[PDB]
Amino acid sequence: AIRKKLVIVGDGACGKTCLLIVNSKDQFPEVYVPTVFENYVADIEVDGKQVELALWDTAGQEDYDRLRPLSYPDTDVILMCFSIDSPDSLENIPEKWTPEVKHFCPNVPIILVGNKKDLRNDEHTRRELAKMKQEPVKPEEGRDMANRIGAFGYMECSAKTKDGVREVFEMATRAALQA
Ligand SMILES: Nc1nc2c(ncn2[C@@H]2O[C@H](COP(=O)(O)OP(=O)(O)O)[C@@H](O)[C@H]2O)c(=O)[nH]1
Ligand SMILES: [Mg+2]
Repeated sequence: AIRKKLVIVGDGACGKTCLLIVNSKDQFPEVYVPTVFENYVADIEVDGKQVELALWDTAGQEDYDRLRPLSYPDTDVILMCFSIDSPDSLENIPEKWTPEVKHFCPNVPIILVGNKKDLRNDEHTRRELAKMKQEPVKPEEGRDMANRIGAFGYMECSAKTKDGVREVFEMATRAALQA
């Protein structure tokens, strides 16, 4: 099989680890979620090509901020994430994540991923955002951001319901294979 490396980045609590867990174990972690990952090589077949895709999870706060640059060498594809229930997390895409990834991973394809799509029509989420005069991120807003940052594409998923998860990783593998 062809060996490729994926790195996932984005604001704390935007659903990175749960996304990796759901693709790998086919089960949303209902109780315990480790800070990261670590060490899962996905077997993915796309367009008649068997790929081993190493999943490198990352985190924030002092220690994991310090360590995060060590994830970047020899990356073939980046999943850059925000949460659909967090306009703040989308704002950090151009402010923080894009400059960081462009510095360490020039020319590496980026898939921009909107996580927690299940929260888009969630009553509690709507109500909490409405008191801020905010609303969940719209798909067109995600797409606009992907265009702006020069991403390979924009995708949405819910780790919680599993919807769109398989497709995120299939598209990431296609990006890792090219060029
Ligand atoms: N509603 C919803 N919650 C999610 C989803 N994915 C993760 N979460 C929750 O979001 C929180 C952070 O998830 P985690 O994967 O640890 O985020 P990370 O810090 O980006 O790795 C946890 O409480 C998860 O249960 C999702 O798709 N939908
Ligand atoms: Mg995590």
